[PDB]
Amino acid sequence: GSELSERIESFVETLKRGGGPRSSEEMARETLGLLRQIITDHRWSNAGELMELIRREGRRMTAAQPSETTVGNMVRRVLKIIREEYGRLHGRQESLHKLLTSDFSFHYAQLQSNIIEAINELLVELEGTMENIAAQALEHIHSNEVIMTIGFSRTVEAFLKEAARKRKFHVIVAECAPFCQGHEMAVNLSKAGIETTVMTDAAIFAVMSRVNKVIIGTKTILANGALRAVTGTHTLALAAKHHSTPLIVCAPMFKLSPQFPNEEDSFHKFVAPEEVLPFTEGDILEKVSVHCPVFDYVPPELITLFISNIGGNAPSYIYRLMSELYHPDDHVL
Amino acid sequence: MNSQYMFDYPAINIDVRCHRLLSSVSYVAYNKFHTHDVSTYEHCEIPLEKLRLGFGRRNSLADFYSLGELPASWGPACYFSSVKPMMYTFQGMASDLSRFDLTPNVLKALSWPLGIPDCEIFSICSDRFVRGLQTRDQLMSYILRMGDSHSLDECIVQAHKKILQEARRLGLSDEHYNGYDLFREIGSLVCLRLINA
Amino acid sequence: MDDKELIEYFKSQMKEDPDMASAVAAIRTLLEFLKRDKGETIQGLRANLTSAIETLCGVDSSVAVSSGGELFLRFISLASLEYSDYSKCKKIMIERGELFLRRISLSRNKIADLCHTFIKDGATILTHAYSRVVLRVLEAAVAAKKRFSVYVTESQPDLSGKKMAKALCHLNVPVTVVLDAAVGYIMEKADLVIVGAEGVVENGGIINKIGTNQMAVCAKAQNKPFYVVAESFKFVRLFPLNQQDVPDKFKYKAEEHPWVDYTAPSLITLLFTDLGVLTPSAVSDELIKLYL
Amino acid sequence: QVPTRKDYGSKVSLFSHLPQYSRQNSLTQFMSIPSSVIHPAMVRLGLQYSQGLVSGSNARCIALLRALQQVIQDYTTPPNEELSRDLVNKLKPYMSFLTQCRPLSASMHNAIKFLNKEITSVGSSKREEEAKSELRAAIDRYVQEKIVLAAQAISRFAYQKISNGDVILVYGCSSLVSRILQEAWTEGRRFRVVVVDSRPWLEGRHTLRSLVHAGVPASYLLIPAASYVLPEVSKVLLGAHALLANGSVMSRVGTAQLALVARAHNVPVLVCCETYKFCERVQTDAFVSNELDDPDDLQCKRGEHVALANWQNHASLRLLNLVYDVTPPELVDLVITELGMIPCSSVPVVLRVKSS
Repeated sequence: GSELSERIESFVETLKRGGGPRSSEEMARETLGLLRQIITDHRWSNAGELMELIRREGRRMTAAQPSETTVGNMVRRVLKIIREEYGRLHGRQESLHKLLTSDFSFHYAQLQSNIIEAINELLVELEGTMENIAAQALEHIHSNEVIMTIGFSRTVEAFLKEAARKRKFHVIVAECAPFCQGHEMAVNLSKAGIETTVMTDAAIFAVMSRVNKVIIGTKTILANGALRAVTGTHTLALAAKHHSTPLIVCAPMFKLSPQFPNEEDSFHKFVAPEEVLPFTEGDILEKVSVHCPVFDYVPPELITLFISNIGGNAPSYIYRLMSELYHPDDHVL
Repeated sequence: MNSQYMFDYPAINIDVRCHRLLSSVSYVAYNKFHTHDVSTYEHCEIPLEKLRLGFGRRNSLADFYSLGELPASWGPACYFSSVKPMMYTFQGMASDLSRFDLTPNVLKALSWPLGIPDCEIFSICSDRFVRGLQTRDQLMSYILRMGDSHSLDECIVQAHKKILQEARRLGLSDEHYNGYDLFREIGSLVCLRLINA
Repeated sequence: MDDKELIEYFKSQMKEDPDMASAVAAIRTLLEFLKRDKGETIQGLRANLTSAIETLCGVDSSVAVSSGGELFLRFISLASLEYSDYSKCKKIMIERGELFLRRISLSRNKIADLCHTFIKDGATILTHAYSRVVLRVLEAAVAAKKRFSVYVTESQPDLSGKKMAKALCHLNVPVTVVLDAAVGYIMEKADLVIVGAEGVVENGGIINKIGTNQMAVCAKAQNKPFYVVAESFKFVRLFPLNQQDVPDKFKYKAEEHPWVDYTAPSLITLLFTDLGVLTPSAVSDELIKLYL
Repeated sequence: QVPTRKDYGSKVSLFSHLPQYSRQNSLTQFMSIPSSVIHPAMVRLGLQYSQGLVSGSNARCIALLRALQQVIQDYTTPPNEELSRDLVNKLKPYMSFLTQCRPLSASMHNAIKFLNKEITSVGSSKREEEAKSELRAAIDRYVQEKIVLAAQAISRFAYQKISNGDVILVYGCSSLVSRILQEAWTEGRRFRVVVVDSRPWLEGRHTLRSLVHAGVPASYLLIPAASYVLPEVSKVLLGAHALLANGSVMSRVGTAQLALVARAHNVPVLVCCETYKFCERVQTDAFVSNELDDPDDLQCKRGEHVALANWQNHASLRLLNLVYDVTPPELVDLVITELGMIPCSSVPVVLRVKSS
C-alpha cells in the first residue's frame, strides 16, 4: 500500500527528472519488479481489474517520460503474459486464416502464482541477455576487421570485449556530441586491449570508406524495423548505406516497441540548449533558436541485421517478433 | 493453388491376371492439397497427373484432350459445364433392361467394351440409379476396367476415344457423341448394338 | 442457381450500393449462390463454386474479384476440413460466411482509423485515381481536425481523377488536378503518396491502375514514402516477375491500352490493411499461413 | 586419438581464422588398419569427402545418411548404458573426423541435427533391434521427403515460370536446376539455356552434358563474360547451397556477382532451393564463415609455363580459393521451394513453420 505507492511515486519522479538507472537492463528489471509488487500487493478479483490497473500504471509511467520506451515495453510484456496465463487457465493474432475461421470476468485462485512465476522466468531470461548476445560475437567479426561505433553502448562493449578474446580488430568510436559518451567507450575498449580510435561525428562519412561494418546499439526498435537511436545515428546509417557497409544493431528483445513512426515531435528528446550553446554567449542568445534533440529516427531500409538474445534476424522479420511479444490491443495502452 | 485440394483420393488396385475384372478403384480420405490439379466429373475427383487443367467452354470433351488438357468440371453433376450438354437415346431402354441379368448373338453384342459379357451398364443407366458418394467407386472402377492404363484421366480419354471409334463404325455422327455423359453414351451404343443384333 | 440470375445478382448488388466495392459484391454473390444450392456433395459444391467464380470473373476483369474467388474457395476448403458431414459443414459454412461478410464490410473504416494518423498538419498528399478507401482515410483525417492539400491525377483513360476531385471538394478539402504526365513535376511539392490497390501479390507488390508504377518510381527517386491502403481480401497468390508477367485477363477489357500495372514491394513503405500496418514481407507470411 | 589435420600453405590474414588443408594429405595415414576408434564407413566417407569424390550438397547429405545408416546397423549398445545417449556420444567423434576431412555443408548440418533429434527421441524401454530399424526407416523417409518429393514439387512450380522462346541462364552444377530444365523441356516448353562456369572446379560442364543429352539447346561461357550474354537472357535460374535466416543466399562463389550483373541488365533472378537447406544462422559477408579449398588447385597451365608453381617460395604471396559467397536478399527476385513461390523475406517464416 504505502510502500507500493511511494515506490511508484519515486519511480515516476526519477523518470520525469532523469538520472536514476543508467543501464537499460536495470530499468527493465526495476520496471518488472515494480509490476510484480503491484500484482502481489494491489487487490483485484478477476483479470479485468488487473488489466485496468496495470494499464493505468503503465500510462502514468509512459506519460512521465515517453522517450523511455523500456518501461512501456515491459508493461505491455506483463499484460501479454497475464493474457496468455488467463487464456491457458480459462480457455483453450489477426490473420487471413483467423478471419476465415474465427471475457476476463471469471476468477481463478492459482492465476496469480502462475503470473508471478512467468514474471520471474522473464526476469531470469533478462538477466543473461548480455552474455547471450555477446556469445555471437565470433560469428560476425573476422580477423583484422574494422568496426565503427557511435556513443557508449554496453551491449556493443560486451560484444567487442568477447570478440577480442580470440581475434584482433580495430574499433573506431565516434563521440556522440554534445554528451561525448564515446570517450568512455573508447578508453574502456583500450583498457581491454583493443586498438581504438576516437573521432568526432563530423568525420563519420569521411572514414566510412575504410570501415568494414558498423555495430551500434539503440534505445528503441519500432514495429517496422525502424530505430530510435542516439542523435547522429541517422547520418551514420546513411553513410553506411552509401558504401553498402553492413550495419548491425545489437539490441536486446526488451527494446522492441509496438509503436510506429507516425508519432511526431515526441520522438526526439529535447534538452537544455546549454549543451549546444553555452549561457555565456550573451545577448545573441536572445534572438537565436537553439535545439538539442537527443534521439534520431533511422528508417528500416538502412539496417542490415538485428542481433538479440534469440539470435540474428532481418528487419523485414521484426513484425513477427512484435507479434510474439505484444497483443495487438495493448499498443494503445 | 486452390485447384489442388482434394477431399478424397482414388486408390487404384489392378490385378495382373485379368484387367477387365476385379480391377477396382476405392476412395480414401485425403483432406490435403494434392501434388497435381484435380478434375471433377460426376462428383468424382481425378488427379491430373498425366493431363493439364484447361479452361473455356468448348463443345466437346475431345476438344480438350486433343490439346492434352481436361476441363475442371463437366457433366450432369455440375451446374455449368465446359462441354455443351446433350441427350442420348435408349436411356429408358436401359432402364427397362436393367432387370435383365447376365444369365448367342446377345452375348456378342453386349460383350463390348470389356470383351466379356457385362450387365453392369444397365444398372449404371437405370433411373433408380443416383449419382453421389456411394457410387464413385464402382463408376471409376468401370472406367478403369474399360481402358488400359494406370491413370484415371488416361482411362477416361481412352474410353472416349473407343466410344468415338464405335460410333464411327456404327455410322453415327461425331457431334452427337462428344462426352458430356460417357456412361449414358455407353448405354445408348450398347442398346443400338443390341437392337442391331 | 442459374448463371443468368448469378450475373443479375452481381450487377444488382454492385448498382444498389456504389460505395461497396466489386470484391465484396462478388463474395456476396458467391455466398448467396452457396445459400441455395440444393446439392448433396462437397465435390460438386466446389466445382459449382469454381464455375461461378469463372463466370463472375468473366463479368468483371478486376483482380479483386479473382482474389475474392480464391479466398472464398479456401474458406470452403477449410470448412470442409473442419466437418465431414455435408449438412453440418454447410450450416457451419453459412454462419461463417455471414460473419466473414460482416467483417469484410467494415474493413474500410479500420484502415481509415489506422492510417489517418500518418497524415500531418499542412501535409501535401498525392494520390493516383479514384479509390473509396483513400476517400475514407482522408475523411477520417479531416474529422481529426487536420488541414492538408491533396493532389490527384486526372487518370486519362477514364477520368476517375476528376471524380475523386469532386468527391473531395464535396467536403471542401483543398484539392488540385494534374495530368498523368505532370506526376514527375508534382512529386517534389508533395510530402507523401497514398494509393489504393486492386490486388496485393505474394511478394508484397500491388496491382493497380496503369499510372501507379510511375508514381512509385518517382517517389522512390525523390525519397518520398509510398503508402498503399488495401483490404485483406485483395491478397492474390501471384508472383509477377515484370510488367509482362501480369495475367492478360486483368490488363485489357476492364493502340494497346493496359488498365493495370504491378508495383514491386521495394517501392512501397507500408501497407495499411484491416490486419494492421504491415511491411510487404508480412503479406507473403499471411498467405503461407493460409494455405497450410 | 584422432590427430589434427595440419594446415597447408599460408592463409590470407582476413581468412586466417578458417582451416585450409591439402588434398594430398589424408588423416587415415596416421590411423590404424583396421580402423577402431573411427567406424570404417566413416573413414571411407571422409576419404571421399577430402578427395572430392562427392561434391554436391544433396550428394554429400545422401552419402552421409547412408554411411550413418551403416554405422547404426553395425552398432551395439554397451552394458549399463542407454541408446539415446551412447549413440550420440559415439557419433560425435565421427562428426569431428568428418569435419576434419572437409567442413560440413549446411545440408549435412541439418541432417546431423535431424538424426541427433531422432536418436535422442528413441524410447528408453524400446528394444535395440526395433530402435535400429526405426532409425533406418526414419533416415530413408527423410531422404525421400526432403530430396525426391521436394525436387518434384519444385520442378512443377518452376514449369509455370518457363515460357516458350525464353532464354534461361544457369550457373555451375545443381541437380535441382538440371532436373527443372529437363522436365520443363519434356513437358513441351521450347527454349534455350545459357550455362555459366567458373574456375577451378568447372562443374558447370556437368550440367552442360545433361542438357545436351536432353535435347535442350545450350550455350557455354565463363563467368567474366556473363555481362556480354545477359542482354539476350530473359531469366536467371540459380541453385542454393543454403538459405540464411535474413533471406541471403549462401551458394557457390560467383552467384552473388551473377545476381548483381543480372540486376544491372534488368533480368529477374530466380533461386530454387529445398526447405531442408534453410539455416537459422545469419551471415552478412563471405569472410566470417567460408571454406578454404586447396590453393594448389588455382594453378593453371597457360601455354608451357605455370606461373603459380612453387608459389610458396615468395613469402608475401597468398593464394585464396574461396568456396562460397553470400547473395544479399535485395538481389534475388523469387525463391522457388516445395511450399511454393516465395520471396527471400519469407525464409524465416518457413523456418518457423517447419520447426512446429
